[PDB]
Amino acid sequence: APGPRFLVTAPGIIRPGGNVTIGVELLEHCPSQVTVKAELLKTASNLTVSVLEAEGVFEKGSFKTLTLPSLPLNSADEIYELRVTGRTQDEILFSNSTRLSFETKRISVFIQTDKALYKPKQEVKFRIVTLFSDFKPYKTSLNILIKDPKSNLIQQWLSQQSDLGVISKTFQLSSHPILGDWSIQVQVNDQTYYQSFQVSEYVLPKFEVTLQTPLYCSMNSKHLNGTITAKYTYGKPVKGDVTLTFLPLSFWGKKKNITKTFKINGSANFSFNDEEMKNVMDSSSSPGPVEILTTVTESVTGISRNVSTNVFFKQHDYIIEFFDYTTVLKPSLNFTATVKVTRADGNQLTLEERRNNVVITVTQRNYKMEAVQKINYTVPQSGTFKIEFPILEDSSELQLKAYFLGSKSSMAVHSLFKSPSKTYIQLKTRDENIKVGSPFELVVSGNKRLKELSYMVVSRGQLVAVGKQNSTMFSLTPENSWTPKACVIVYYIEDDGEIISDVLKIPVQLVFKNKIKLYWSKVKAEPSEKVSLRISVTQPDSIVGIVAVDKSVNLMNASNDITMENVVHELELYNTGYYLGMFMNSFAVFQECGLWVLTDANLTGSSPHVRKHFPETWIWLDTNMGYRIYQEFEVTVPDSITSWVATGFVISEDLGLGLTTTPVELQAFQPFFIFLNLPYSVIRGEEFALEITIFNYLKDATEVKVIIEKSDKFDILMTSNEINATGHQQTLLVPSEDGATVLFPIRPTHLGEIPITVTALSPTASDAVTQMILVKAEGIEKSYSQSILLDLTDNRLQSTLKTLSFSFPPNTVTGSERVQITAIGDVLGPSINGLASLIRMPYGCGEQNMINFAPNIYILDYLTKKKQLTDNLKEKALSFMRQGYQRELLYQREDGSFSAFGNYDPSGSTWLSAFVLRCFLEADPYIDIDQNVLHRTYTWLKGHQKSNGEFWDPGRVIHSELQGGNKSPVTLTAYIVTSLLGYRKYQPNIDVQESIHFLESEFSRGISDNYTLALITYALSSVGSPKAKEALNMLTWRAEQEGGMQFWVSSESLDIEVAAYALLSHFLQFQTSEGIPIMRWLSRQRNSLGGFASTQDTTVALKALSEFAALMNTERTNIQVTVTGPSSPSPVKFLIDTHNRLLLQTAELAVVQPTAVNISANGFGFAICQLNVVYNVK
Ligand SMILES: *[C@@H]1O[C@H](CO)[C@@H](O[C@@H]2O[C@H](CO)[C@@H](O)[C@H](O)[C@H]2NC(C)=O)[C@H](O)[C@H]1NC(C)=O
Ligand SMILES: *[C@@H]1O[C@H](CO)[C@@H](O[C@@H]2O[C@H](CO)[C@@H](O)[C@H](O)[C@H]2NC(C)=O)[C@H](O)[C@H]1NC(C)=O
Ligand SMILES: *[C@@H]1O[C@H](CO)[C@@H](O[C@@H]2O[C@H](CO)[C@@H](O)[C@H](O)[C@H]2NC(C)=O)[C@H](O)[C@H]1NC(C)=O
Ligand SMILES: *[C@@H]1O[C@H](CO)[C@@H](O[C@@H]2O[C@H](CO)[C@@H](O)[C@H](O)[C@H]2NC(C)=O)[C@H](O)[C@H]1NC(C)=O
Ligand SMILES: *[C@@H]1O[C@H](CO)[C@@H](O)[C@H](O)[C@H]1NC(C)=O
Ligand SMILES: *[C@@H]1O[C@H](CO)[C@@H](O)[C@H](O)[C@H]1NC(C)=O
Ligand SMILES: *[C@@H]1O[C@H](CO)[C@@H](O)[C@H](O)[C@H]1NC(C)=O
Ligand SMILES: *[C@@H]1O[C@H](CO)[C@@H](O)[C@H](O)[C@H]1NC(C)=O
Ligand SMILES: *[C@@H]1O[C@H](CO)[C@@H](O)[C@H](O)[C@H]1NC(C)=O
Ligand SMILES: *[C@@H]1O[C@H](CO)[C@@H](O)[C@H](O)[C@H]1NC(C)=O
Ligand SMILES: *[C@@H]1O[C@H](CO)[C@@H](O)[C@H](O)[C@H]1NC(C)=O
Repeated sequence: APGPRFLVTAPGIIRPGGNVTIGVELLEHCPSQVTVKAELLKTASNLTVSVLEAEGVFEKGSFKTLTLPSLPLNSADEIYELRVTGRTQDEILFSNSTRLSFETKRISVFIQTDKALYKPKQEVKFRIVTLFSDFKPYKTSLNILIKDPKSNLIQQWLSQQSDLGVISKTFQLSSHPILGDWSIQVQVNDQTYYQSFQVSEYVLPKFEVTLQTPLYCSMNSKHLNGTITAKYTYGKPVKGDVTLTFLPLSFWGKKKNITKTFKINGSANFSFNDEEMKNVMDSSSSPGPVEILTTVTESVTGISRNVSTNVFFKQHDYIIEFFDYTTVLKPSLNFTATVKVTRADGNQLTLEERRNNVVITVTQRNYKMEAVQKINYTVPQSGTFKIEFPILEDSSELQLKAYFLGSKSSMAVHSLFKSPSKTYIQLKTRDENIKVGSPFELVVSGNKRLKELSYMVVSRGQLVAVGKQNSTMFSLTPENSWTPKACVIVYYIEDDGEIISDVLKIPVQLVFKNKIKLYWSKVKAEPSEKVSLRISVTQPDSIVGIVAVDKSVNLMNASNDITMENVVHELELYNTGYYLGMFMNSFAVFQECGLWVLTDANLTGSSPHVRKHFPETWIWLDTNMGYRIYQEFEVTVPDSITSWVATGFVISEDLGLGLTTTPVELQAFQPFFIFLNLPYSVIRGEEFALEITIFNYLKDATEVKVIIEKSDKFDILMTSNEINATGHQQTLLVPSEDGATVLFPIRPTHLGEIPITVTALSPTASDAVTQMILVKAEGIEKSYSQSILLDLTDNRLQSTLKTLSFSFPPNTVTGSERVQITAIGDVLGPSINGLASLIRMPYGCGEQNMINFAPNIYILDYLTKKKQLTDNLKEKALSFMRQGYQRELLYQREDGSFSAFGNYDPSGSTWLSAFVLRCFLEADPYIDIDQNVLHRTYTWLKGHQKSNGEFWDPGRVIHSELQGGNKSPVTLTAYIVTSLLGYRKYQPNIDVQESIHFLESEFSRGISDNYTLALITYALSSVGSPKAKEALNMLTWRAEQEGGMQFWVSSESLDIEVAAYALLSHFLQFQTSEGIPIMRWLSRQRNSLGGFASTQDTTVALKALSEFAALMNTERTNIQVTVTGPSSPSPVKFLIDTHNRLLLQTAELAVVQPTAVNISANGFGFAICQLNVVYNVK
């Protein structure tokens, strides 16, 4: 019985925590019972170890799954092989294997902060939510790390435990923190996940602008219309002015723009006629998009808010758009498509235009004979209509062209399925919206009589369903693992053994089995009124996280909450990319979502309430329900006149994660209130005009007396009638449903936060508000920072005492002085995750071989000296060194010189041979380097030395940035001396004394250039010359120092070169404590771009960073730092061990003139203490 026997489909990817499910189908020509064993093998260091395995017995004519056990989540990117072996009772039947791609995303995490914009002296409250792939809660140990934009580790929590996946943590910011995008990192299992939140100086806006405009606009349209809605947070309309800039984005023309300035009361309509886009199509061939910018200024405060939208311009009045069409042509089957014909402005299509028929031209070409057919179709009321036309059997390319009233659309389908029997099937879906649990219908059509169909459903690179359907139409029920995109592959085998298949990719909308509903007790409430928030969940023993914030937090255009969009983005992150194969007849159709097939089937009169409490985050609740499905939490409404927006999430062990469908709003509003137009920061002594806006929303115009309370922290400039208080009260008239503004000149006289109490009294109502102004100090801000390294790596000494002093300038503004002291146990280095991307194959020419070779050596030396090198990366690294060493040894000539092309170039380069000697000398503890090659390079470099010691280059260097290091011969001598000066390991008799005398003479005449000076300093520090100290001192004199920063800026990569060379000069002269600002400059010049830029400064920078780590390579740290002195009445103690070695611990000291501290370190290791002084001058 010849024919097909088996068909085994296994996915080509593997993720940790996901079961590798394969599908086995046994056919008519196979025996009764076939035992299928699937093995997973890990290939490390040319050892293949069977990690996971499973076995099963399958019967003839049955389609079942063989499921492997789950991979552990601790695994990494190793070589994985899947081997499938199907056996009979006395003989094997198939035995094959493949490679598997690895995906690093194993679990889901959500970092929810209460807001994304934070003021200084605030508190960040956040939750870490750890879930599985099927959104069940995950219990694990993890680390939380909060860092500044300068990437110093400021806060950390080590080995926290998650109670049902939710971790609630808080973090108090400093008084003056580093402004910018702070980062929260979670190191769960072996993966780091990031979440950025901004810390800046901002004032919360009290209203929002929405701009309702059509997305498209026709050129033949007479008017472009739109609506502007400026609305307060508490729901009242905004009375103000609008400036409207209609600006074409044509870069060919000028900045011509229509401007329209008018008035707005809540909502306002605008329209532009053709005399307002007459400058627009003058400026624009095809027209580009235009920008409509709205600036609304509130007429009582002057606070302006601007929004912008983009409008695309279409040349025709109607747009004809297509969907629901197969991307692969199927011969002898009906092509179906759905057409939306809509107007440009988005309005409904009129009954007059419905009489015009859409002319659709089909063009089937055998790519060269073509068949062209024009069909007329009617248009419905909604404008969405389906077309269906047959396809001829020889058609290879289909061209569709639709015309309607001059509007044209066209596309072409070129992908043709080829079959020897010319038998094809088509799988189509009828439901536009597919959800989880709702069954959806599938229709299978074919040009011939169909056999028993077999369907396989694959989602997230995992085969999640199998089965056999005999009917040509069947219903399938999606599950939670099908999200977001599912492959339904429907196939059957003909009598000659040919597989006939179709693959349908469908988006599956995720529904949640767990539901959480939030209800306020009231829709509208007053401030300081007790309301109740009711939480209703689906299941008991659930943990509920509730956030309820100000609406202006949502109006800050930044949010870090857990919503449906983040869940959809994480589900799209679960989806992966796929690769290609050899495409026998349908294996591309199989591999459309990553499937690898094994088969043989192809062969042959009261005081007002004083409003003081103004928070931005009202409710930050983290509770456990226990036995309750609903709970009522009683809260007090704060004093902010706004709307409070509440959302939340629920986590249960049975159902998983659940989210609120809509945010629920509570309106905190009173009809008579006070608004203070305040900036964030005022300087002390400056007279600023406080703007008090009395908002009256009653039905009558009221005479309001505004009374500001006296304080000793500020002065009111204008006087009052009485002598008890100056500027005590003012009188004004506020209209009904409007606001009025009164100015008060205020001169603050004290630093810090100052309270202002404003009381508005009317015969109808009253209000009182107490608000904080942050008053800073006048003058110009200056910063000083001094760093001291305390070294305890030697076990002879145990206590080290150092002194740090600073004297203030005499023109310092009093009260502006701030003294901080930070202690760290280790420096911030390059991150290992990006540096693993910096290791590569040595390829190309010899200079390209060095470009792909040398940073691998210096990165391997750096993580060898930092003790963070994994074994697989190590074996890959030394494999790269061996192959790069062989590729560089291909380019060695007969005289020992090296070049880019080897023997093809006429003369070799001295600089490239020096680079060869330096890289091969560094690589010699790691790989085996032949000493005759190194001796030949010594003799060829020594043969190019003159009598004075000056060296000369007869060769050529192709690359610019390799030759960009200063072609003057003094740099050549210094580079060849610092490359030849590592050669003392083998023999120590190197006579470069004439060259050292030449470099000392070149230093003695006086150097203007700067890289050259750093190279002379490194050479003289390496030989231990007496002129090295003067050169390093004058190079430190040439350095720019600011903010604990020492660097060199060239007036014309080279800055990193001079910083690393002077750093190695400081290390070789035992001035380790002075290299710390340069080391911080090296730490800061690599944060935004991963590793180090280019290669030539990358090598020297990682050499200096590994040379620091080799000097302080003690893995045990137990350092106690005690800070005493006149500036500290209590001794400040920092404890540094191996866990908090990266923690930048900080402490604040009193202001004593002059500021002097004594820092005593006791223990073992090394520590760095930095004294920072911030002062304002006049
Ligand atoms: C866009 O706004 C303009 C505002 O002028 C509208 O033009 C007016 O339309 C009404 C109703 O047809 C006429 O009675 C007026 O005489 C028109 N005013 C003019 C031309 O200045 C226009 O209809 C609006 N278009 C849309 C699509 O809403
Ligand atoms: C719209 O165009 C006008 C010019 O027709 C711009 O007005 C000038 O703008 C510049 C830059 O702000 C000012 O320096 C001039 O004093 C303005 N003069 C006039 C005559 O208005 C206007 O700024 C444009 N609007 C936008 C937002 O692009
Ligand atoms: C070598 O680097 C130093 C920086 O340390 C350069 O000196 C700076 O020159 C600029 C531009 O005129 C000044 O604004 C700085 O004040 C200087 N800083 C210091 C620390 O002196 C110097 O110019 C560089 N040399 C060359 C040849 O580029
Ligand atoms: C801080 O360090 C200084 C310098 O070590 C200490 O200086 C003292 O100076 C007086 C001068 O008469 C000597 O008599 C002391 O013996 C010194 N003490 C030493 C050397 O430790 C100073 O006392 C230290 N104390 C504080 C808290 O500032
Ligand atoms: C893997 O199989 C086990 C065994 O039943 C099951 O509990 C687990 O949920 C499966 N995991 C996935 C991701 O399907
Ligand atoms: C299994 O491996 C062999 C050896 O390369 C190969 O010839 C064959 O095509 C593979 N597949 C099957 C189904 O035997
Ligand atoms: C703006 O146009 C809409 C659409 O007809 C209309 O309902 C609304 O009243 C208009 N607003 C103003 C202020 O004219
Ligand atoms: C609004 O205007 C200010 C001041 O020019 C500008 O800083 C801000 O970016 C603008 N915002 C928008 C959304 O255009
Ligand atoms: C294609 O559509 C026409 C018109 O409804 C119908 O007669 C024909 O049977 C269809 N063919 C297939 C294969 O569905
Ligand atoms: C479509 O309408 C045009 C114009 O009336 C006519 O010339 C053409 O023959 C029509 N085509 C069909 C298929 O009815
Ligand atoms: C599938 O349906 C056909 C048509 O009725 C029938 O002949 C065949 O036996 C069915 N196969 C199975 C396995 O039910």
